[PDB]
Amino acid sequence: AGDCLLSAAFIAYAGYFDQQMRQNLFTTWSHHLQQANIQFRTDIARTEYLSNADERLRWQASSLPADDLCTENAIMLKRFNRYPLIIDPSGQATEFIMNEYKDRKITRTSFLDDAFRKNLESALRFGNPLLVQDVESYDPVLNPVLNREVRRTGGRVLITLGDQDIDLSPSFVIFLSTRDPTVEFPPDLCSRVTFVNFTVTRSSLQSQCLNEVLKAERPDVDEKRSDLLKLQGEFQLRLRQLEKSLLQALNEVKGRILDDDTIITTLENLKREAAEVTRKVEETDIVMQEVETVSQQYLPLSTACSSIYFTMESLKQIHFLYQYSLQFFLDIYHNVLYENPNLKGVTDHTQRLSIITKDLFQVAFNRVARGMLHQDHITFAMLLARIKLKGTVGEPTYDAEFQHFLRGNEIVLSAGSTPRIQGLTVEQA
Amino acid sequence: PGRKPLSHRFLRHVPVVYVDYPGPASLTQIYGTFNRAMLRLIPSLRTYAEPLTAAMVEFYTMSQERFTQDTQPHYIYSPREMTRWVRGIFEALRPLETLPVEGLIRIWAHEALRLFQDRLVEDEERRWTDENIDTVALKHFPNIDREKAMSRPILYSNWLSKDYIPVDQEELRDYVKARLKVFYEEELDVPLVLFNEVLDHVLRIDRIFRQPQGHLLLIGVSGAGKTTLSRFVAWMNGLSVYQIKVHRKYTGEDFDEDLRTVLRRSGCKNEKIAFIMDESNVLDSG
Amino acid sequence: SPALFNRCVLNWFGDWSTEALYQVGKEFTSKMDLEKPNYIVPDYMPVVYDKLPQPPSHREAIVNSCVFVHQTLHQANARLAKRGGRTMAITPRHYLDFINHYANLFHEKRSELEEQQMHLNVGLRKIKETVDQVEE
Ligand SMILES: Nc1ncnc2c1ncn2[C@@H]1O[C@H](COP(=O)(O)OP(=O)(O)O)[C@@H](O)[C@H]1O
Repeated sequence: AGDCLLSAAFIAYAGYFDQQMRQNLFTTWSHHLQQANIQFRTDIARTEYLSNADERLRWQASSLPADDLCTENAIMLKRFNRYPLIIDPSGQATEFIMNEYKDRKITRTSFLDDAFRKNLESALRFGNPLLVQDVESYDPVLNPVLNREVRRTGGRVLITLGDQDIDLSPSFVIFLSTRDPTVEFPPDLCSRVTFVNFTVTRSSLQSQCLNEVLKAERPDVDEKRSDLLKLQGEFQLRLRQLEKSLLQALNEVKGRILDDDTIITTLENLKREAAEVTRKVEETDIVMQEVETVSQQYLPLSTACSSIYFTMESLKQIHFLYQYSLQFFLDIYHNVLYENPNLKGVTDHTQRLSIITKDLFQVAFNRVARGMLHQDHITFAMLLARIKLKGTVGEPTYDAEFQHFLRGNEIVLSAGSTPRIQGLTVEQA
Repeated sequence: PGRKPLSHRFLRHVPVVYVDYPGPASLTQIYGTFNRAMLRLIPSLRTYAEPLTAAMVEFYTMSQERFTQDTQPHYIYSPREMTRWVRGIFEALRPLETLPVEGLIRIWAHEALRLFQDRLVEDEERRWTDENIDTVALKHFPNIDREKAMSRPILYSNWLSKDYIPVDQEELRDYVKARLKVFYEEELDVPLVLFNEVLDHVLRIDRIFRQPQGHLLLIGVSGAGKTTLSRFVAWMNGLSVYQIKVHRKYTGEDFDEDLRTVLRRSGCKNEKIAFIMDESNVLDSG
Repeated sequence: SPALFNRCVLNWFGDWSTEALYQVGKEFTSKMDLEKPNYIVPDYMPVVYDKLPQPPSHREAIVNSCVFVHQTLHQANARLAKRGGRTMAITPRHYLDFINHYANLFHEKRSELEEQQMHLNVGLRKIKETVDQVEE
């Protein structure tokens, strides 16, 4: 009951919120169920509880990125009551949702075109999925299908659109999709949709960078964490499947002693597999502690990555020419992780981390400054200096000094400005 | 809002005067005339006509002193509230006969709650209004014994018995649970659970539907259940529901046409109409 | 519009109160099996002030948790609007969808667990039969 409640609250409420807000919401809910002694499985992961491996692989083959945020959102689109409203700065989500619904001939349209009604009821008749973009200029005759009103008369479901009456065909789903992250929907439309947010933020990008580091630098930590995720659902399903194979083989053989060798090999393999699972279970929390330690070791680098990238996007404020995309930073990051001459023969993990951090700063500055005005080079250098200062340990934050340096020089202290010594001038004084 | 100043070239010809809300003496005279006309149905309460008006005028007065448009935009008061008050009491007294003053003030307080108390937002204002109703009733009528104002339920419904009588809260809860049962069976398969304030608002909607009044305005968050309760109460009282399905290329002449359709279907044919529409149906000020 | 707000009778139908939310939680979760005799009664967690029993049971504790999570989303939107903004309002329809998801997923997971347990029992009985066979 507890884990089911947590998962339902996540898939029904925790939409439109970035990863940190969803995680805080889940933590608050789990803390309350701990206060209520409601037995929910500890440290549960919603990515694979609501979905076994098969559809994860299908989504990956359906042009979906491997982010935890995108995985949870694919969960939300998979299991929904109110028709989703996809929010995505990029086109990854729309491509994924079309590739997922190719067999059932999903169609493309938008609110702006004059043919939206026509293919709307055309998809309503044959049960065709319908994706529609540009939700900003919302269309009111979409209301009675969002409310899912059903006028079932005479042993058959009906629906009303305008002055028309239409037969509501089963297996019909509509996916609303938008392009602009910063839009304010009205509450009437907000209530009828399950918001799915694909906007990348500091939290999401931090998660991607940390996962990529764990995959690249320490594949053993990555495999251990992956085994932890599969431990809850995937290993048990494999175990049940191969048990069913054992039962089928026993039935076909009928328990002959002559075939006892082939069956005993299977049962010994079974016992070994079970011993492996139990060993993972008995060593679970050690693995959790080790993964936590490694994640804390590599935590500042991911924060630096997110800060650098969001600094790159903020660079458009200085000049219209400093437009940078997430793909640019991802390419920078891939080049730093893999194509690094400085990691040709380095083996110490802490040394590798330090070299990656330093080379990431160097390469990011070098690529950005190559297409940036010379008068602006020192500004971005100072920005990266601030990022390292926030990321470095053993140093004070220097918040007051930097605040003065930045904006504290515009404060009202003109009173009592003594001329002092002849060297000091009025503005100097 | 939506009002534009007149051109000085045209204002020069036209004189204008400010007709403010009628003063306490004028309201007292007008609604005392209405009361004296009203209570001639039951001669047993003719002598309690002037004080009845005085109490309504006073209640209106301190309802206008507070609850300004600064507090809430919907916090507006006009003699329209008083005429609806008089009309509601008359509609309730229409079947009632040989009614003592007990019922007179009981329906007076019920209408006071249904006009100056359900439009409120916070609990403190609601309890202030209830306290003022009790205090005014005691002030103008202190010979009446205290069995009418301390009645906390103070709810009416024509559904039980045959005419408009005070009813018991649980005796009405069971009845409306049975009716809502039969309801969800006929249309709206989605189950509806009956809690306290939903019972309150279904009673208020029924009360507003029964009278020869024109409109019900429902204020609240989306998805809370205004439309479903309006449809359900219209189902009880046999009011047909006409919903307008607007769209992007919807135009004003369509609103004119379905408006005149509603008027003909309500006036030419005696069947009653509960015409329901929302903000999404409104696009322009026309 | 003051003219329209004055010309009719105005009724404030606000968002569902805590008692309303709690009653909806009970009535929409009645059909599921949430009876846990061995539920050790905890203390605190005031969310709804009228708990039907002073010691809550499993069903009532879980419905209390549902109304708590709805209140938690309300508080999260209030906080997010306070710091910056960019918040979409939550309506009781969200609560209805939450309860519907909880019910459907609870039935699905319970049913799959019963199916696995029944397959386990069938396997046990069949293996007992084949043990008898090899003994013979
Ligand atoms: N008292 C109630 N109990 C259960 N469900 C309700 C209740 N009131 C409203 N609903 C739900 O609200 C939905 C319709 O809401 P609606 O009346 O359209 O809200 P709004 O008036 O804000 O548009 C229905 O599906 C219904 O299940």
